[PDB]
Amino acid sequence: SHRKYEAPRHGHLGFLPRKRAASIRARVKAFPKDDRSKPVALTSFLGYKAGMTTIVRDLDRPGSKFHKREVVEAVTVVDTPPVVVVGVVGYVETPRGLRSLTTVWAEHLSDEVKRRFYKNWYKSKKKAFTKYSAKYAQDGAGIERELARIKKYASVVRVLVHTQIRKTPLAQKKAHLAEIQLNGGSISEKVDWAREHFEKTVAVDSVFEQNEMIDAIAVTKGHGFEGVTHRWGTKKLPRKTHRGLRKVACIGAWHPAHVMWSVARAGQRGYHSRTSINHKIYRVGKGDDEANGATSFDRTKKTITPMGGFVHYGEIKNDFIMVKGCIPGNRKRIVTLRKSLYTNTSRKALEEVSLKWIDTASKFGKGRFQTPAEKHAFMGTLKKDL
Amino acid sequence: LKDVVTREYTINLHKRLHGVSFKKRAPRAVKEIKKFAKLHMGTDDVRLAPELNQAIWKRGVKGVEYRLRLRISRKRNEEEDAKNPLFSYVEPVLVASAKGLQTVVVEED
Amino acid sequence: ANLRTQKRLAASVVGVGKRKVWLDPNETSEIAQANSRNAIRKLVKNGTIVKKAVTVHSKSRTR
Amino acid sequence: ARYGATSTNPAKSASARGSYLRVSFKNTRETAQAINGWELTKAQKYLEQVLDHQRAIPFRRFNSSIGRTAQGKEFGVTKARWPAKSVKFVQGLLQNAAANAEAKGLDATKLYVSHIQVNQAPKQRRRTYRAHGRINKYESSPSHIELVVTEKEEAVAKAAEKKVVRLTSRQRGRIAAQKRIAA
RNA sequence: GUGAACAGCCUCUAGUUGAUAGAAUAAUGUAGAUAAGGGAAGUCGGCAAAAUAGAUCCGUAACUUCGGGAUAAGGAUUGGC
RNA sequence: CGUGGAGGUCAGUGACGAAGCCUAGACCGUAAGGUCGGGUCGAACGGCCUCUAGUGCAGAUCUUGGUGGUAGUAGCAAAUAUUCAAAUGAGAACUUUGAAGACUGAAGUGGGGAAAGGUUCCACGUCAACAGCAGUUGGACGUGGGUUAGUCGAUCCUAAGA
RNA sequence: GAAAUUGUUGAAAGGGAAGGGCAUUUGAUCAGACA
Ligand SMILES: [Mg+2]
Ligand SMILES: [Mg+2]
Ligand SMILES: [Mg+2]
Ligand SMILES: [Mg+2]
Ligand SMILES: [Mg+2]
Ligand SMILES: [Mg+2]
Ligand SMILES: [Mg+2]
Ligand SMILES: [Mg+2]
Ligand SMILES: [Mg+2]
Ligand SMILES: [Mg+2]
Ligand SMILES: [Mg+2]
Ligand SMILES: [Mg+2]
Ligand SMILES: [Mg+2]
Ligand SMILES: [Mg+2]
Ligand SMILES: [Mg+2]
Ligand SMILES: [Mg+2]
Ligand SMILES: [Mg+2]
Ligand SMILES: [Mg+2]
Ligand SMILES: [Mg+2]
Ligand SMILES: [Mg+2]
Ligand SMILES: [Mg+2]
Ligand SMILES: [Mg+2]
Ligand SMILES: [Mg+2]
Ligand SMILES: [Mg+2]
Ligand SMILES: [Mg+2]
Ligand SMILES: [Mg+2]
Ligand SMILES: [Mg+2]
Ligand SMILES: [Mg+2]
Ligand SMILES: [Mg+2]
Ligand SMILES: [Mg+2]
Ligand SMILES: [Mg+2]
Ligand SMILES: [Mg+2]
Ligand SMILES: [Mg+2]
Ligand SMILES: [Mg+2]
Ligand SMILES: [Mg+2]
Ligand SMILES: [Mg+2]
Ligand SMILES: [Mg+2]
Ligand SMILES: [Mg+2]
Ligand SMILES: [Mg+2]
Ligand SMILES: [Mg+2]
Ligand SMILES: [Mg+2]
Ligand SMILES: [Mg+2]
Ligand SMILES: [Mg+2]
Ligand SMILES: [Mg+2]
Ligand SMILES: [Mg+2]
Ligand SMILES: [Mg+2]
Ligand SMILES: [Mg+2]
Ligand SMILES: [Mg+2]
Ligand SMILES: [Mg+2]
Ligand SMILES: [Mg+2]
Ligand SMILES: [Mg+2]
Ligand SMILES: [Mg+2]
Ligand SMILES: [Mg+2]
Ligand SMILES: [Mg+2]
Ligand SMILES: [Mg+2]
Ligand SMILES: [Mg+2]
Ligand SMILES: [Mg+2]
Ligand SMILES: [Mg+2]
Ligand SMILES: [Mg+2]
Ligand SMILES: [Mg+2]
Ligand SMILES: [Mg+2]
Ligand SMILES: [Mg+2]
Ligand SMILES: [Mg+2]
Ligand SMILES: [Mg+2]
Ligand SMILES: [Mg+2]
Ligand SMILES: [Mg+2]
Ligand SMILES: [Mg+2]
Ligand SMILES: [Mg+2]
Ligand SMILES: [Mg+2]
Ligand SMILES: [Mg+2]
Ligand SMILES: [Mg+2]
Ligand SMILES: [Mg+2]
Ligand SMILES: [Mg+2]
Ligand SMILES: [Mg+2]
Repeated sequence: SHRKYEAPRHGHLGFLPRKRAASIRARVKAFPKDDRSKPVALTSFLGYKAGMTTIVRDLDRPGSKFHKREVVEAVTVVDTPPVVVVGVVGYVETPRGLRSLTTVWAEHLSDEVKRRFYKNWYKSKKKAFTKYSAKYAQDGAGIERELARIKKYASVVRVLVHTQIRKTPLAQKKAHLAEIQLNGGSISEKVDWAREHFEKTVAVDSVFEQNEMIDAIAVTKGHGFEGVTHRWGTKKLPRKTHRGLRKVACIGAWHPAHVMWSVARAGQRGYHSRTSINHKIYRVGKGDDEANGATSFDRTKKTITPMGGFVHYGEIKNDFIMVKGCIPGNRKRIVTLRKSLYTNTSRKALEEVSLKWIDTASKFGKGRFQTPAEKHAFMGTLKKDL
Repeated sequence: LKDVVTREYTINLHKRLHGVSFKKRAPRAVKEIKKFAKLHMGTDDVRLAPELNQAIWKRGVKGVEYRLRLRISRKRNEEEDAKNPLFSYVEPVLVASAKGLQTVVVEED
Repeated sequence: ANLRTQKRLAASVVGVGKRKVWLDPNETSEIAQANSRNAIRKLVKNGTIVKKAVTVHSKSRTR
Repeated sequence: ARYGATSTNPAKSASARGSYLRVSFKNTRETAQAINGWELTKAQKYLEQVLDHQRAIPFRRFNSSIGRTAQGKEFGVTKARWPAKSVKFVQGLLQNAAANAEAKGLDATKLYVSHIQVNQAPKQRRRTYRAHGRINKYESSPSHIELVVTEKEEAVAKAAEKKVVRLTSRQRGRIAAQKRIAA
């Protein structure tokens, strides 16, 4: 007949199917366009989401009612200890698209990565890469010709890096391994860089700067089997209705005599891959640095770790990326942080932030104190104590 | 081999019982304890002193105390030979407060 | 073994409802043999079946 | 006797029946075939584990709308169950067969289960009361179980025909001349 | 016992402790609850739900067959010692 | 062409296996059908000329019986609730006993009766069926025992009415 | 001791039904006729 009243559909067909993702580690489906003039470096980084806190900073936005006034803003923190380079891989262009033609690997390999190549470490003979390692023995011969080959062909080059998950409060021991495209100039310069960094170790500050807009690729929190009303934000049906009301009344006209792909239906929700853009780096923390969570204006020595520690995560003892606002995935998830695919002018991007104060009170309750020192100050002396 | 030990343990019933539907708390406790024995003694066969049973139900179905101070005794089995030679007897110890004790070994004679 | 009949009998002999007769588990073979009221009567006399006390409903907080 | 089709040396076999048994015909079908052909000893350990929910029985025909379980991976299968009453009856006959083999003087070490067949015994009708004053069949669907063990034996040797070759005049001319010419 | 009470709630005597069971706690349900700010805009329609409530005192309109309307409406109060 | 029965006949077939049933074996017929082999079986049966009719099925929401897919599926979710140990037993979530936790809360889940049932009472034995899990338990199954009146009822009287 | 319908064994085939017609390959199986 015809709707009767018009309303936009419910939800975005550009995110179908709404199924569980094939992996916890969302995939980088694209890297920044290559400018071969710049020096070589990575174009992404691995980390784990620690949690969020609050920030206070002045705003620099000539025109806004809040120009030159303080604003308070939520930020997330991801734990970001140095990634370690263990291999290079060269791709070539084919009329069927890009294909991988070799992967070269570093001679020694941390148990952390070695562990990734397994489903039952404790029983296993740990034989992984133990013949490959031998390829170094003879002068170097075999490894060079591969490297050599890469250079001759290879339209792009990605580095094999993995995380130092042991430097992290997580239990999960099994490190994370992944390809990072390498944009600094010249294929041949690229693999030299790669070869050079084998078993060596790369840092965030060598990849990200303050105020830079980055993207976050991650697998969304999971919620399991989900009714139509919350999965799609369909309207609740009236209270009077037989056999349930978190439903959709009309699942389709009579013709096409087929339920159609375009209507809301109960099913899985969450654990989707998402590529989220334009998150701004408000802080690049440094692990070896008390007063991590101190400020030009704060001074008072303290790290970004909340009293009692990041709820459900731990402690942060490594460099970190502070990004304003919120981000796909949940606490403890592996997250890839990526270089933006365009140079935003925006004004909003470009603004050169500088924090005044980073909240540090407990997230496990209605926290009242930044530091034990503060709490001790205000409370006075207790029956425990001295 | 075997071993035959008696130790005295404190079990945290509270988090094991956290959430459990009221009419199943004292029952989950029984079971949850049994589980606690096999975890420590390795022993499938777990028996509960009627006294311990009383200590559990001492406050009604949903009023199970937050901590119990058990005494678990791994013992050898007898008669018509069950699958395993070993079993465990659990009993209540008569402690003032069950709060504050780590796990000790009971010297055997 | 099956001491229902002796339980009921116990109740009736003693003048008390079954919710208060006590048959001790340790003299279970002897009790079973007790098929009669004269037998239960002896069993009651020598403490293989005891009356079990009333349950207090004290008037003390009422008072 | 007169069991189902067998193909097996009865001099080296032993057998057992159960008839009119009150177990689910469908479930014990499924469990009978888990066992079918196994080393007798492997099978008895195996049902024991089933009972312990440590291995499972793969449900392969009588199985629509059945649970899924990791314990069917072993057998290439997602639907699998642990049908206790069946098992206990089936190992009941397995036990019996063993005894019979012992009595025959058959080598226990070589015993594989060579025939195991269940089919359908007479149904047993109870009845149930449906809404609006109606009645409905409520039926036990019981089983006959029958099995046969055998001593495994190696080899088979050879022996067959000899293939009577037939070839025309021009056909044994090539041949004749093949050796007259070459080797 | 509380209380106006053979009410509800808890107890003594007596009698039961029968009602397939285990493990989990997805969607959707059935039954039981709560929800900021707004307050019937929902809907055929306040359907459902919420609000009210005992007692003591004060106070009480239209109209009427003078019997009523009336617990009208509207208020305050209430433990322990 | 084929069936049941009848007259004639072939001195027809047959316990050295009639009839029947089974058989991607054989052969005759355009076809209805006919013939054979092998297996199974166990007491009867057929060819030809005639006679005769309760004589040929896929259907009739056909009749009666039997059987499936559905499917190990819907389900077995009201009445607050169960637990430890022992005993017994091939076997115990469910029986017995002890302990504990609760319930009915005298408008009872107590103690008795009327109508109705008719042995369900009680003991002993006891699990094939039945008690929509179970079962060693039962209002089940087997075998026994048990209902005592001058005063309690009936019996007498009258009621509507017959 | 038929049939529906079932278990086992053996052989085959199976990309959203199956079964059928003319024809031949391939496998299996078989009658007759030769003298
Ligand atoms: Mg329109
Ligand atoms: Mg997958
Ligand atoms: Mg190569
Ligand atoms: Mg919900
Ligand atoms: Mg919405
Ligand atoms: Mg939302
Ligand atoms: Mg309705
Ligand atoms: Mg809707
Ligand atoms: Mg909860
Ligand atoms: Mg039979
Ligand atoms: Mg089926
Ligand atoms: Mg089927
Ligand atoms: Mg279902
Ligand atoms: Mg299905
Ligand atoms: Mg299912
Ligand atoms: Mg599991
Ligand atoms: Mg499957
Ligand atoms: Mg019903
Ligand atoms: Mg009826
Ligand atoms: Mg030649
Ligand atoms: Mg009663
Ligand atoms: Mg019921
Ligand atoms: Mg249940
Ligand atoms: Mg959970
Ligand atoms: Mg509201
Ligand atoms: Mg208002
Ligand atoms: Mg309106
Ligand atoms: Mg209004
Ligand atoms: Mg409207
Ligand atoms: Mg209206
Ligand atoms: Mg209207
Ligand atoms: Mg209403
Ligand atoms: Mg309110
Ligand atoms: Mg009124
Ligand atoms: Mg009025
Ligand atoms: Mg006062
Ligand atoms: Mg004719
Ligand atoms: Mg005729
Ligand atoms: Mg006739
Ligand atoms: Mg056929
Ligand atoms: Mg022929
Ligand atoms: Mg023959
Ligand atoms: Mg014959
Ligand atoms: Mg005969
Ligand atoms: Mg004629
Ligand atoms: Mg006719
Ligand atoms: Mg026809
Ligand atoms: Mg027909
Ligand atoms: Mg017709
Ligand atoms: Mg018909
Ligand atoms: Mg029928
Ligand atoms: Mg079944
Ligand atoms: Mg079901
Ligand atoms: Mg229901
Ligand atoms: Mg109940
Ligand atoms: Mg029970
Ligand atoms: Mg009991
Ligand atoms: Mg009560
Ligand atoms: Mg009452
Ligand atoms: Mg009752
Ligand atoms: Mg009576
Ligand atoms: Mg009766
Ligand atoms: Mg009798
Ligand atoms: Mg009786
Ligand atoms: Mg039975
Ligand atoms: Mg009955
Ligand atoms: Mg039953
Ligand atoms: Mg039974
Ligand atoms: Mg009887
Ligand atoms: Mg009299
Ligand atoms: Mg008289
Ligand atoms: Mg017969
Ligand atoms: Mg074939
Ligand atoms: Mg053909």
